[PDB]
Amino acid sequence: SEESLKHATRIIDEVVSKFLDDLGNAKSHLMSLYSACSDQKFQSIVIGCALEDQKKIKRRLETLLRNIDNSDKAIK
Amino acid sequence: GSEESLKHATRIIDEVVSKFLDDLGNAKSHLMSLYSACSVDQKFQSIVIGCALEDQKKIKRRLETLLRNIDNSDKAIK
Repeated sequence: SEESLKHATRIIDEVVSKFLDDLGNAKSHLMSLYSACSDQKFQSIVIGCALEDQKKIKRRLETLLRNIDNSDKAIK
Repeated sequence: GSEESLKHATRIIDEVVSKFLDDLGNAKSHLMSLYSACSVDQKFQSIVIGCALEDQKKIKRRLETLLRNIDNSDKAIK
């Protein structure tokens, strides 16, 4: 029993840690795109956009980062 | 050009978000799989069977809590 507990916990801990890793990549991927405004192929696409649309893009990235921060926060 | 650049830049963000939602979906299906092994995955179900009955409930409960939390991670993405 004592050993089984730690085993089941390990199996669950892996699924969660993996999810948190994926949550971490999307977050850094989102940050790299953001700094590409405020990563390399995105930056080059951003300049071809009109300033108004560059404002929207940045804003969207900001909002997304807040959203994914709440996603991380959801995992207690 | 500008509205075309919009579309290009917009779908690159969409793909990053989309890959995250798929990753979230995979965590959810994997937790659901382990949970219905309590409520199938033999390897996990066997490990739990060996758990003290009380410990079993704790495990099942963590799974329920994680599946609830993950649903909140999901809804957080607008």
